[PDB]
Amino acid sequence: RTQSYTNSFTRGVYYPDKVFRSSVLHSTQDLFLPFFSNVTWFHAIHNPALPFNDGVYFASTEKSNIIRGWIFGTTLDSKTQSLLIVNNATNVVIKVCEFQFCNDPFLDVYANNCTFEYVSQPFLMKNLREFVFKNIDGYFKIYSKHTPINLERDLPQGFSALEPLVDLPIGINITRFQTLLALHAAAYYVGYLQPRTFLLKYNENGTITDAVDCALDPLSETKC
Amino acid sequence: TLKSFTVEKGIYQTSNFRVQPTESIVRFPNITNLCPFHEVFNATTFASVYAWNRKRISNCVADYSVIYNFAPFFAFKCYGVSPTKLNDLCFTNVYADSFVIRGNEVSQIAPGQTGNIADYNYKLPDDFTGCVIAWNSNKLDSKPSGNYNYLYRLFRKSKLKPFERDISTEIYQAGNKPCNGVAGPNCYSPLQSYGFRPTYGVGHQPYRVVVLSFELLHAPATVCGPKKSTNLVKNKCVNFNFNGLTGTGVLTESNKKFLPFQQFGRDIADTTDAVRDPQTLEILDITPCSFGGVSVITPGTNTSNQVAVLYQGVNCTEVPVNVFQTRAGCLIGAEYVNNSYECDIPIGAGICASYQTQSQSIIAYTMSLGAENSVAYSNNSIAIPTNFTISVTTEILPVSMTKTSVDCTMYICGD
Amino acid sequence: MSLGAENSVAYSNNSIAIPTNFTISVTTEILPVSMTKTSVDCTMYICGDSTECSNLLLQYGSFCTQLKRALTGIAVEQDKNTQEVFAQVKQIYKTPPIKYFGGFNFSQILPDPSKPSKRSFIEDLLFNKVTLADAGFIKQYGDCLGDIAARDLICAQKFNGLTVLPPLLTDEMIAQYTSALLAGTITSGWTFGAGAALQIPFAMQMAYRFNGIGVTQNVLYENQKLIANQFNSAIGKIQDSLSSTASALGKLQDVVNHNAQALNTLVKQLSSKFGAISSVLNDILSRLDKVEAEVQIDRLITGRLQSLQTYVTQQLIRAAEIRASANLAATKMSECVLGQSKRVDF
Amino acid sequence: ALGKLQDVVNHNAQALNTLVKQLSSKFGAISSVLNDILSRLDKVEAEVQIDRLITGRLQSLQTYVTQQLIRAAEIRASANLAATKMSECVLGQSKRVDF
Amino acid sequence: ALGKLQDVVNHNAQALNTLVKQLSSKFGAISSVLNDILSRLDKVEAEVQ
Ligand SMILES: *[C@@H]1O[C@H](CO)[C@@H](O[C@@H]2O[C@H](CO)[C@@H](O)[C@H](O)[C@H]2NC(C)=O)[C@H](O)[C@H]1NC(C)=O
Ligand SMILES: *[C@@H]1O[C@H](CO)[C@@H](O[C@@H]2O[C@H](CO)[C@@H](O)[C@H](O)[C@H]2NC(C)=O)[C@H](O)[C@H]1NC(C)=O
Ligand SMILES: *[C@@H]1O[C@H](CO)[C@@H](O)[C@H](O)[C@H]1NC(C)=O
Ligand SMILES: *[C@@H]1O[C@H](CO)[C@@H](O)[C@H](O)[C@H]1NC(C)=O
Ligand SMILES: *[C@@H]1O[C@H](CO)[C@@H](O)[C@H](O)[C@H]1NC(C)=O
Ligand SMILES: *[C@@H]1O[C@H](CO)[C@@H](O)[C@H](O)[C@H]1NC(C)=O
Ligand SMILES: *[C@@H]1O[C@H](CO)[C@@H](O)[C@H](O)[C@H]1NC(C)=O
Ligand SMILES: *[C@@H]1O[C@H](CO)[C@@H](O)[C@H](O)[C@H]1NC(C)=O
Ligand SMILES: *[C@@H]1O[C@H](CO)[C@@H](O)[C@H](O)[C@H]1NC(C)=O
Ligand SMILES: *[C@@H]1O[C@H](CO)[C@@H](O)[C@H](O)[C@H]1NC(C)=O
Repeated sequence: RTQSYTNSFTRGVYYPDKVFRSSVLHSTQDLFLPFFSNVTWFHAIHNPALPFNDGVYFASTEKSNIIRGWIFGTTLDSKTQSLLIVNNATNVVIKVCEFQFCNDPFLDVYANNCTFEYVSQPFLMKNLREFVFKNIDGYFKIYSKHTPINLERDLPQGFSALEPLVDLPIGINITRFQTLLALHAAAYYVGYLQPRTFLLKYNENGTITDAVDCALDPLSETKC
Repeated sequence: TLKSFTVEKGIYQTSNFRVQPTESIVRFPNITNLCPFHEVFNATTFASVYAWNRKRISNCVADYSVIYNFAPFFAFKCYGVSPTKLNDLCFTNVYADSFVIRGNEVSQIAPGQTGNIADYNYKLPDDFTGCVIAWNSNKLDSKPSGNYNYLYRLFRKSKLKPFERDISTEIYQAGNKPCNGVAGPNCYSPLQSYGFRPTYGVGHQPYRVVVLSFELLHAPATVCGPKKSTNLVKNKCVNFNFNGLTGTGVLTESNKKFLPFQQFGRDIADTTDAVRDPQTLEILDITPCSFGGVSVITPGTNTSNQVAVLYQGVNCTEVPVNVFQTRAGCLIGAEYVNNSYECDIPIGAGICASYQTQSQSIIAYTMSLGAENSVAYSNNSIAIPTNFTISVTTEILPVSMTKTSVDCTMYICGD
Repeated sequence: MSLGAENSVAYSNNSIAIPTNFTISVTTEILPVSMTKTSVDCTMYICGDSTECSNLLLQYGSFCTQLKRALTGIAVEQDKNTQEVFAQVKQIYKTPPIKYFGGFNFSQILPDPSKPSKRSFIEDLLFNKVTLADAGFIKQYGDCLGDIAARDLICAQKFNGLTVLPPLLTDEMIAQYTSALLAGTITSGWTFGAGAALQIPFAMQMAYRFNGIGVTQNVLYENQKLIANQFNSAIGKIQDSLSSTASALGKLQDVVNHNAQALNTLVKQLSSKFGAISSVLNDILSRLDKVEAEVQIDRLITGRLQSLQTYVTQQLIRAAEIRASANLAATKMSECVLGQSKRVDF
Repeated sequence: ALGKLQDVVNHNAQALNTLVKQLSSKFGAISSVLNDILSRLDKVEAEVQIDRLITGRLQSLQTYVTQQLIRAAEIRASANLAATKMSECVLGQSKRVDF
Repeated sequence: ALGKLQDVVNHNAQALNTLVKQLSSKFGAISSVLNDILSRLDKVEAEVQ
């Protein structure tokens, strides 16, 4: 894999709570992605994993739309609730099971204890999709935002504030995680999420406008 | 207000006027099913302390007055809420963690607690808004050999995070012996079970501690129920019981763009400004109705007894719980006059009042700024006085107040 | 930093300097006189509508009675400041039909009946520059009833007991006081501050005000057109500065911002727990027991009473500062509007 | 005519009378008399209630001292004005108009 | 000869010294050093004191 390095810019913002506010300057302590972070590409032809540093920020610019999950756990091999977010064209299959996935889990186009079995609408559908995950206080959360991208080069300057998609009632300690393959040639991004604080702007309609990384610049700490 | 019996001529502030609420409305989501609060309490056995089970409860009648006699316990260790008014609330979800511990660490199940069994099997958050229901298990769980089914961890490389379950089996490596899978000497496993007897001591007899999560003021609410839902009105001062929120408002309709996940709304100071109706998804602003205060306009008590009443800054279409209307508000008991006198009692924004006979009545009028003058000015217009008036005008100035020394011990304590 | 200039005076045995020319400059000094007259109900702020919080606030004695007495004294003091600054005159004077006031253009400061208010051009620019918060002197409850656009800040101030009392002297009669003072200054001069108005042409009054600074009155009587055009160009410079260069109204816009941010801070302190479990009082009644609930209500009552006492003490210190500035403004109106002042840099 | 000095006397008298009346305030305690509290209560709980009354009367005394300090600043300003008027209206003739 | 400025300096110095010595006051708690309370009491009694 090739790890191209650029800036993550001002992405990864999610809704801290479901209280509808208008023209409110609100600040809070949450665990998420800071501004102007690093970027690790993974474009290749080809399974080593990545450490979970309290959150991952994702971005897929696949026009073919081939991604079927983000597997979490402790040792990644059928140990602590291996999450599978495999999606078909009719629904989504989100389950935690133990199917003994060892290495290279590629899915063709053509067991034990399973606590979760919930099936929802297909979330996955010049497009960009963000899937900020988080684990705080033994809770698991899924976020999603289908922002139509314009340039297929890198992360643009657009704002794609994440709405809370699915909140899980159970959680486990996460240390190792990776990204599922999709073959019969892709490119995605992985960010690191370190605790800093918001400074949120709400417009007249209540949508979340620009935020400020208070722990990034002296100017931004002055703003906060 | 003056705490006396003689009242001087002037305007005096008096306590505020408010519109009394007329009706009371209750709007709860239409949930009718039942959930097993009972069946998880008289069960055959509970889970282990390191493997505590968490179960999700939703879409059922939230009855907390029946768990008093579904379980033989002794009161609640509630933090954040209370069991007396628990059935009057309406929140998102409840989780009932349960485990069987020893007796001398029921006090160790608390927020911000450090101990052996506080951090190696089960840990609470720093701010836990729930109740820590606990009772003995001397009859249900007691064996002559010992309770070897329940397990507690003695050794861990790090303390637990709050509300997270660590289920595993391994070999602790505190010693230098590289057994790497042998439970012999110097690398003893943390799988050890405490044992009791029916004839054992009483001070730490085993317990059946059940906690409740009680997440509130967030998300759509689905564990509620034990009251009757009523109708809804608009533009009248009524009391509302929208989920858990209580207050007096008129419930107007506005145009606020709700996101599909949002169920509340606050403006500045944690005051709820817009509540989505739990039955039908729509707009419902919240606004307490009209208010202000009353100001009494009176002459002296020796002079008269009639009064004039101001209502502060409000159109007097609804006066109670002639009439002259200004920007300071309406006046009942005062009659407007088109003249201009040097005014005695200031009334509001621009208007004064006095006491004139033309039976005597309390008139009110716009403020006279003095007699209007049309003083001449041309190229040749000058006034030079031919006489004077040596006048003595008395000016009064305070200089010093009373020197007071306060004995702090005598005043506060009194010898 | 530069300390301003490395100038050296050219002293000698007998080194002198005398000016051969002047500059009639209209220096503009901006002074606060009265602040916003507020009043706190101590039932809608601390308690809102609860009987229990009122019954516990009854145990504290005469705290809010003293608070209401202090705020009533503050409001009466502000009305007294406005009356003793503006109403230096007993009779309202009117402008003559001729506006030729000795060649000095006074159309910018004398009022015109084109607008429905009896205000002036410079007064309109000065009101448009200072962004007033539009408090409860106008009955905004008709606007606060309908939820137009989003919720306003003044509606949130009003709904929590922080009502604003209107001034006794409205802007029209304050402008009438100002126009009477201007007409007495032009037509009567300084002689209306010692009884009744005594008429004088404006050239004579400007001459007799040149005589009060050690200058003979031939200076204007040979150069009336130059002084008149200098006054016109200086008041035009003031007009252009009010139109474009907004860098002079900082004192009064500051005073409005102190009052607005003080009421906003006192409103936003209702979201502070002060060690309680929550800052929503109705959820405290709905959640807790009896005894634990008046324990947390007593914690909120101590916190909000400390916030109200801090607000009242800061408003008392600010009222002392405003009263000192109003005594200075009344001394200026008594001394350098109703007469001529001989004090240097005053 | 003598409203200002009568106002000063009534201000100080009503301030001292309010400080006397504040002794009857409970401040959230079970009573308002120190001997009554020390007569019926225990040691630790009476220490709690006496600390509550101490906090209440200390807040009352701090309000009294702060109000007397603000009023003493006002009285000092009026006394500086009176000393100036003794200096230039009595001991001389002042050219300040409307003074 | 210079009494008022000495009063100003002494008032500021004694106000700061009073503020320093007010750290030693118990104010109804069990001690005056926060480290001893934080290493002597569990978090409920520690947060009360
Ligand atoms: C200026 O006014 C005084 C009164 O204020 C005039 O004194 C009066 O004079 C007439 C006749 O000269 C007497 O009948 C009155 O009794 C006087 N009045 C008083 C109060 O003593 C004085 O004459 C006036 N000056 C001029 C030049 O007319
Ligand atoms: C004294 O100063 C004034 C300006 O402060 C001078 O007035 C200007 O004179 C120039 C001469 O070229 C004119 O162009 C300007 O229009 C004048 N300004 C006005 C009328 O506002 C005045 O000339 C100076 N006195 C002397 C004797 O030179
Ligand atoms: C991203 O990380 C690489 C190495 O991990 C480093 O060379 C690069 O400077 C980083 N980019 C930043 C800090 O913007
Ligand atoms: C809010 O939403 C309305 C809906 O049509 C839109 O017209 C308006 O521009 C929006 N306001 C913004 C984006 O500030
Ligand atoms: C609640 O009422 C609404 C409107 O009458 C209805 O659509 C919905 O199905 C009801 N829910 C249940 C659980 O009956
Ligand atoms: C709980 O279950 C046991 C086992 O069936 C039963 O004997 C007991 O009566 C139940 N408790 C109650 C209160 O019904
Ligand atoms: C409130 O009073 C104003 C002025 O008298 C009037 O214009 C307005 O219509 C009134 N509002 C009502 C009657 O709702
Ligand atoms: C001064 O006298 C002249 C003489 O014609 C006249 O035109 C002018 O209006 C007079 N000015 C005033 C103020 O009366
Ligand atoms: C006057 O100034 C000159 C400097 O040129 C100096 O020499 C002289 O002593 C001065 N006069 C007196 C009386 O000091
Ligand atoms: C100056 O006065 C004339 C008439 O005397 C008037 O037409 C003109 O508008 C005035 N100048 C200004 C700037 O108002």
